[PDB]
Amino acid sequence: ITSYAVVFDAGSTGSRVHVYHFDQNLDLLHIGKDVEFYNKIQPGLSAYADNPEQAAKSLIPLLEQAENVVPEDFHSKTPIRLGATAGLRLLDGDASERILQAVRDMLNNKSTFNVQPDAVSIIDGTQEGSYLWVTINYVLGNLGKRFTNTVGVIDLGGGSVQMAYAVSKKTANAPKVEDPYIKKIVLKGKPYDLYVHSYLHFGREASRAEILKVTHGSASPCILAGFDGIYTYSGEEFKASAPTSGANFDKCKKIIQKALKLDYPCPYQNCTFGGIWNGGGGSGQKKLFAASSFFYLPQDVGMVDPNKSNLKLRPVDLENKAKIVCTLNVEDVKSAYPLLEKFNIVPYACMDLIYQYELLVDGFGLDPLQEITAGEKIEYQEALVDAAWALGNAVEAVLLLPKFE
Repeated sequence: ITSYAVVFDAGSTGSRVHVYHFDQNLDLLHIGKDVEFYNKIQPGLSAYADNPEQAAKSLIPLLEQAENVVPEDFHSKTPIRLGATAGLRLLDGDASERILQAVRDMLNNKSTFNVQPDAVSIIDGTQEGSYLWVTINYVLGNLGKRFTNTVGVIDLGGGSVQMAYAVSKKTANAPKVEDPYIKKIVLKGKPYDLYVHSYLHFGREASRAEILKVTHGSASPCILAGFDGIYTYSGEEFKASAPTSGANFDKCKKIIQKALKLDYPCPYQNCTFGGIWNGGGGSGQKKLFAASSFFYLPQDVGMVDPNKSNLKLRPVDLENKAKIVCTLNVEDVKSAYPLLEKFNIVPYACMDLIYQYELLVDGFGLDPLQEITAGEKIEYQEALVDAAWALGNAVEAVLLLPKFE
């Protein structure tokens, strides 16, 4: 009548386990007082790059907990899965493939759960965006509805940004091309054609390096007064110093437009930036959930009500915020916004706000008055679910079971 599913998320600093229990209608059942069992260990698999067998061993305590959570009669038919992050790739040689294989071996040797051939993998950009689309539209109860009533998702990660939303069977006329542009997925028996794209270099951290490259060795009006230093990304140094008059919303906005490559010639019917096909827009993209750094930034500059994990905002709200912050210096911003000081990113306050505004409006063609939801978590019943890939991955796994088909 019910099913469990176990999903590990192996991140750069830690590993996490998620256990879910789905009832016969594919609604989550509570486990204790939450809608999942969740626990984390540290460090991550990459701390063990030189010793694959130990990277797998790191996970065993999490595994044993998930084995205790799932009642023994359900173990054989419970799918277990691990998805590793961005950075694991950033390991030397085939350190990363050796780690993934040591994990498969450990799961097959030490777990009683159902290990499928595709159980352990790296979740690339478009896969992540597709899974988040499932996480979010599962939570909101949209799976099985016509694409036009689903919610598109945008995820501003560290290195990349993803956009994913559902389109018509016609639109899916999609150019040939690199990550393909359409991901076909059936959920609750309904086929969706999902437009998906991941933009390398345009995540929150990576974007600062694109921006500071435009001004090469010179001062940048995207940097606040009172900072005169260096930004390092992927081992490259980028001079980050304010001009003598400090940050300037206007000039920084122009630099950002340049950095986005808004003027890159469009080989398709329409484009966002960098020559990327926009997927055609339409109903599937009319309501939106923006995750990760689209929430962290508002959170850090006092836009989110205390102890909330999402908010409603219009892109103009980011622009209005930058208009003020871009007149402030580092001491002002540090004192106003301690979270930015925690994350060592005070100097970039003005840049990060213009970037998000420009990315949403000039880049993705959102109306600057259209409300969207930004969040790190989404409401499900009384609880909060991570606005990330794990749940959507579990949902997909379970929908493959002959019981739930």
